Amino acid sequence: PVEVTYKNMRFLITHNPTNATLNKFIEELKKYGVTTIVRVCEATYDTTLVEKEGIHVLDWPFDDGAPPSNQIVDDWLSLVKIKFREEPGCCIAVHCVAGLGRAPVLVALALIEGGMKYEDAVQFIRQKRRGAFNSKQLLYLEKYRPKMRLRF
Amino acid sequence: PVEVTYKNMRFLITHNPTNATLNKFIEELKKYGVTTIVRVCEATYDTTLVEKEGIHVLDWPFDDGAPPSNQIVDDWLSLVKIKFREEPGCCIAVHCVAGLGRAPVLVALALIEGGMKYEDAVQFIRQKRRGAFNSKQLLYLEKYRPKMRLRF
Repeated sequence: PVEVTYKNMRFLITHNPTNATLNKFIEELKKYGVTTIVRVCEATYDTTLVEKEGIHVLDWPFDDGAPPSNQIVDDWLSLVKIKFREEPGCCIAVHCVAGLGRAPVLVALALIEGGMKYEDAVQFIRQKRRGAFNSKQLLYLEKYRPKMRLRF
Repeated sequence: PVEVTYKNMRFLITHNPTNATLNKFIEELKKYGVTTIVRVCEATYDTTLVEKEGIHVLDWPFDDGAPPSNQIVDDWLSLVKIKFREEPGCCIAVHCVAGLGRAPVLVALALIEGGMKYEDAVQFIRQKRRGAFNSKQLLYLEKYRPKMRLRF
């Protein structure tokens, strides 16, 4: 459970909960004040229970070692533009399945789009994950050209 | 003759010289300390005379109301990355023909690539030109996604 924050954004990168640890997972997400959870991997748990706690779940999966399309980058980036202005001091959670995987990839994106050079972003995240990002993914982030349309 | 500077960059936006005002044009460019002149429009003057004063002339023309390709954006952007580090406090000149035209477009690019939002850049330039940029061009700058690979 790595937490990273920059400017007015604050993300939580967690592990896919088990069908049996789902009640605590909530209890925790609630603690960190997360109001949204984006699953960039396979979905393996009934969310009706999570949604009932006011924590909407988004499913924008994208193949590992494969850049998260363009539709996802847009929606995600836009989700960040709104959510944090919309609900001050809240947290957005992102998770995969085998553990982190590519979650970091979208948070890196928010950071870069947030005016951070890609390396700056990658380093800022490894500060908390250390094993985050693999060679294929680093390449992605390197060639990424930010829209730079997030005001602060 | 509009001069604009940001960080360690300093550009001069001039009018295409006449075959008869070429000697003074030089005398002036020399004053502003320009070491390069990029012609984004038609070429209408023998440069052998300019080159003899150590002022190399580049011809990267690009159609008006049409984005300056990608090869030009790259070379220009790269010319900026080098020249100013290469020769501290120097000036880069850019000109069209009927007057300004799209010169401003590349300087805007250097500014944005220099960490300025497009509007910030456009405003910063209008401060000195006021009539710079037309509707088609503004659109260009708006959709431009900077590489953000210029260190300062």
